[PDB]
Amino acid sequence: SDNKFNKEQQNAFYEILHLPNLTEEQRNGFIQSLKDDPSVSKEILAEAKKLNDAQAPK
Repeated sequence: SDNKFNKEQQNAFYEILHLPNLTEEQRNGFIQSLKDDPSVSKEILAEAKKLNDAQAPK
């Protein structure tokens, strides 16, 4: 039963929340996977960034 983040986790979690073209479903798909493997936070960010870029204008 956790109360608090970790220093790389909070960075990725804020950053994935900050993306506007991301869905209330998609967001959880990177965040949940971040709780699972925080060592790859950089690469989970790269997916959320890419999917926001897919759901942007042309």
